[PDB]
Amino acid sequence: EIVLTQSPGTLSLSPGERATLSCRASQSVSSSYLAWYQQRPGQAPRLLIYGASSRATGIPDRFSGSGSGTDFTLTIGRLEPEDSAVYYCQQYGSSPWTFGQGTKVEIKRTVAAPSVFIFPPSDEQLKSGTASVVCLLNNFYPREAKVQWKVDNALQSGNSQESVTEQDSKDSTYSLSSTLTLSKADYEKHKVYACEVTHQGLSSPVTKSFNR
Amino acid sequence: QLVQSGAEVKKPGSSVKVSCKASYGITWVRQAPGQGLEWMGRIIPILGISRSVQKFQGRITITADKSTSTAYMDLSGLTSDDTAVYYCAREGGSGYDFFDYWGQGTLVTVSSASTKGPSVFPLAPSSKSTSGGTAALGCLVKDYFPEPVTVSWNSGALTSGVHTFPAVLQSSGLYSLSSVVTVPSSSLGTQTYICNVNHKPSNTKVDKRVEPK
Amino acid sequence: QVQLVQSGAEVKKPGSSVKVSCKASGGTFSSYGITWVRQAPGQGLEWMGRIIPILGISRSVQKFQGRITITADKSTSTAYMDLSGLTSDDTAVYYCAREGGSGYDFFDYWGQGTLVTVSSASTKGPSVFPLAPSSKSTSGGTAALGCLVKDYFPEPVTVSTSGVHTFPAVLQSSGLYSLSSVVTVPSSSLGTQTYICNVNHKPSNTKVDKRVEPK
Repeated sequence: EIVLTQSPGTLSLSPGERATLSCRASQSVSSSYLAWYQQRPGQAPRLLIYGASSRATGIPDRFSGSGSGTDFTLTIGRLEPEDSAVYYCQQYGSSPWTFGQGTKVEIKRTVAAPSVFIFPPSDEQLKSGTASVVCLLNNFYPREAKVQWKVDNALQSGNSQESVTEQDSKDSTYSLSSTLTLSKADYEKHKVYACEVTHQGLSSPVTKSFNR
Repeated sequence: QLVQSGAEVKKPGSSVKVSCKASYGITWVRQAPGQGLEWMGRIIPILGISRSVQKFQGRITITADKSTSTAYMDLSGLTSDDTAVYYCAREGGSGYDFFDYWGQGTLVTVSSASTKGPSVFPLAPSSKSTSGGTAALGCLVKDYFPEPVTVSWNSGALTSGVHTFPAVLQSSGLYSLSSVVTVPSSSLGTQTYICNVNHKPSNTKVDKRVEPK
Repeated sequence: QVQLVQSGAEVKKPGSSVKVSCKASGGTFSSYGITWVRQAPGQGLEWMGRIIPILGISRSVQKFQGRITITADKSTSTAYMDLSGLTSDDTAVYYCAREGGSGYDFFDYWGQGTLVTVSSASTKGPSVFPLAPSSKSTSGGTAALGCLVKDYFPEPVTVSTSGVHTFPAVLQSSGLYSLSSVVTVPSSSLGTQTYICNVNHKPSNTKVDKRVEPK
């Protein structure tokens, strides 16, 4: 049993910048008995470093491994956008083998003026249940995007629910899907529905239009 | 490559045999949803030896059938707090017990609420959109309870702009996720008879065609 | 309980000499004979002779008398026959087995066996052949893949433990014969860890290992 600290956590760094990840151990561990792992957005963790010095067979030697006794540091000499992942330092030194809290690397490249689209309800769940409208915000950086629903030119309450996907391995961009489920009957005089987006991207709030 | 089983939905007070098709141990590794990995146990089919962490001891039996070469856990006597994704991973021995190759993973979901079917929802592509680059269309999956539902387009062909959003809890324990794809094939479209969805608990598969309205 | 380990498939020429060596793993030839037992391919066992290293005594069947010498080296505890002056009709698998004495000469523990193949034709090397797993097969249960062994002359050729189906070699147009090895893997995708397909040829002493790829 060894509780262990990690790096600050979320890190914003431009591509081509060195990244340092720390792994202090509350209890002393062997100078070379710790292994740094990397898990991609939605997948199984892949071994990056074993023994705190050696590299896993087929791992590009940007991911240098060092540190001994108490503090172990993983240093990524160059950064590409295919490094955005969660890194865990596991001390297979003691027992039971304690995984690290984990650090998240976010590669800081672009601000991606977003693309806003509406997908207004159609006559398949307007023939059962509760319909739902949706607002897609495809290709945008970073995660600082807020969408508020506008109904018949009147602002809406907190009955939304926004879901944002993780950055793509090559694209390194963040797409969104704010949803407004409604009572299946309530589509009478509310002629127009829209989502208002505020972003680093694009001067204005980019509102939209349904009519139909 | 390590190929596992599929999302068991069990009831608080049940039993789950997660099967990892398997001189190499299998070590199992929990990960509570939105949390950080733990250790759960290790076996070697070559010797039949098994070892378990102290907390999970008296509730877990990790076995393997060396002849047919397939390893299993059996977390009997489990509570609602064990709803987590469980991985199987390859040992290396004594001083080299780092987890080399991993399994895809098998989300166990343990609470006596329900199992509900992926009611697929209208797509309805927007008319006046981009000038050809990205005509966005997506077939939505709402009203289902137990995750997973994988939704590939073109039964796993169109893999170049399939944006999938993580399921978010609705008013009921059910949650919903949305799938979208971008086509340059504006009018007509080549392949538009698409949207395969697989639900591991319900075992219900729905395929629908997209129409520009 | 002494396991008996023998020698390996001598290929000799019609008019030669073969010393089949049965080893008494343990270091211990006790008061225990070695009796040798023929078995022509696809036929029924015979008797060939008996020895006791404890006394050096040997005895042979009448037909095989003047052609066979069965000896043993009690000190290093290893027994041998030496079928000199043999024809083409002695191509058979030969076993070594443990006696019990006078009224109890039933053959308790047996040797693995050593196929002598006697005809002046050739020795040819196990040319291993493509595997090529079928793509669209079972839905995970059995992804069948097998590395074939064709074009070799003298048997045996060990090949490939839970679904290794091996087929007996069958004569081709030439005196050479071919056998096929197949295995079922639950890992259909990438169908990988089977990159051994180790084969051992006792006469040629050629070992070939190949990797399977799903095509």
